[PDB]
Amino acid sequence: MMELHILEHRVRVLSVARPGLWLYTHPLIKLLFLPRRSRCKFFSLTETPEDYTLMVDEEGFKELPPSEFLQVAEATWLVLNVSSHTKIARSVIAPLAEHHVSVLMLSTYQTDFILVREQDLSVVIHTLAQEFDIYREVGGEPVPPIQSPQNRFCVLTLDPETLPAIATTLIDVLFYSHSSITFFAFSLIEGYISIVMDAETQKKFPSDLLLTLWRMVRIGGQPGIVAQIAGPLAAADISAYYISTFNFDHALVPEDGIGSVIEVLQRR
Amino acid sequence: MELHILEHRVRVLSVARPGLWLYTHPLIKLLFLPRRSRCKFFSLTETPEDYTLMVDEEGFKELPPSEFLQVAEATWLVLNVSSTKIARSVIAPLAEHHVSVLMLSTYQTDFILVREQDLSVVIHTLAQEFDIYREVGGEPVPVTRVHPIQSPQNRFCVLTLDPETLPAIATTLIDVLFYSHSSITFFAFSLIEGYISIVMDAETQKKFPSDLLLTSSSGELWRMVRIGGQPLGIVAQIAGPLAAADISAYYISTFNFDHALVPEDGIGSVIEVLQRR
Repeated sequence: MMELHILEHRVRVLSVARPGLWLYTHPLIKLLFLPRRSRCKFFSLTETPEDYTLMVDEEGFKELPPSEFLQVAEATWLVLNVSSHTKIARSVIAPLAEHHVSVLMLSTYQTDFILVREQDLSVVIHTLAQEFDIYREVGGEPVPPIQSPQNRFCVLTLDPETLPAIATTLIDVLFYSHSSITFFAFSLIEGYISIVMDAETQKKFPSDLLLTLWRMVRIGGQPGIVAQIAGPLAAADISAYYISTFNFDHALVPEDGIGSVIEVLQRR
Repeated sequence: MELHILEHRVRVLSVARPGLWLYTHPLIKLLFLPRRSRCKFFSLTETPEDYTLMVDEEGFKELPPSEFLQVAEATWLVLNVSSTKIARSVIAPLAEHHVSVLMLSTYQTDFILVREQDLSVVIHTLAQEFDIYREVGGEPVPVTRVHPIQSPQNRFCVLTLDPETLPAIATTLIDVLFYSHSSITFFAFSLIEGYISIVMDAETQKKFPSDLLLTSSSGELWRMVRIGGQPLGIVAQIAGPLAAADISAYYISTFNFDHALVPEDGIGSVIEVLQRR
């Protein structure tokens, strides 16, 4: 009935250490603000107290030199999106984890992306052929146990042609700003802009540009958990935004029920 | 008729093009974030040879070593005449006393950079025609103690800009400076004491938003004369000749060449005077 689409993007996952981020000001800026200079179509940038986790297609990957501040996940990743015409947890990540496949969840303002190794593509088609109808984009056509800080997050989108109006204030946040977690998310994917940022980080930005109450739960290890969270929250389903970084996995649920989401996440 | 010595202590260096990316992070801070730098004198000039950077000591502390970097060993002071014919009354005599100078004409004022080594001589040479002041505690205090010419055909514009609208052009400006690629490629941006001066091409002027860059009655645009040379190791031979014709010009010195910008409809009359000498 429903549909699960596999998209063209060939994503690479990087971890740029914080003290090294500046060595990549030139590349990342090209990917952030200058559409007409990089053919990249999938750009995800996340800031966490451990590092800056990046996800970029192969075309946006040839512009990031290797270095000591930069550790790359040696796997290539494909993108999955559910459509019809968020019950995603129990229908995508529980069958996935049951066969011990790891998934990187990246929910955005527009859609939710499930990232999988390409070596594990053979299983997602078989463990799932009968829950959805699986499509694959050929061209532009579809052919068949840890912490939570007190930060209050906003998930905002942005008209692409207004990105310059914030460029500076955005650059300032990422390359020059050094509970109470520092967390930031910016993703330009297929020309769609999504950002997660706390409340007084939005105070930095002008008033009415950021077009549109959340809160963070968090857990993961260095270098399966996303399924634990996803299944613990699908039980008595609530809304959530899942973002996977190099080390941790994050979920953003509304404030009004944060406590409940910590009761279900801790018993499991 | 006043001569002011400003408190700026400027360093002058050259960034080779292959390495400009390595300085995107510091440069951007100096260009767009006037709070995370105590620098208040900043100038960046793109020529075909290299990028030239004139930056005070605070902004100089923001730049890391590199093989693409060539820093002039000397510290420089900035001179300014108060109430662009600085030639016949400053550059000419100082040149007669064998004092090299680095010009930096901006939309707001014309800066004359001299090494502190030469400072004394400068006073010795100009105390008779100007009352020389020095900026102590932010206050102007009276002090008692063989070269061919290149004439590109680009049409340059001299623009200033309201600082409170600089972000609106940021993405464009960055694109022009860090990610781009008879004529020559020449681009000037300077922020000094909160004033922005940009020299641009008209082909480069199309890429920017509308109704932000401000020009001085420029229906007539500008043309460049450019006398070449090697690294920091000659404006007298452009300023003084050009002084005879009482014609005004924007002077800009870079690490390897010297540039004068004259109104366009007189460019020929300028080149004439320049090849006599």
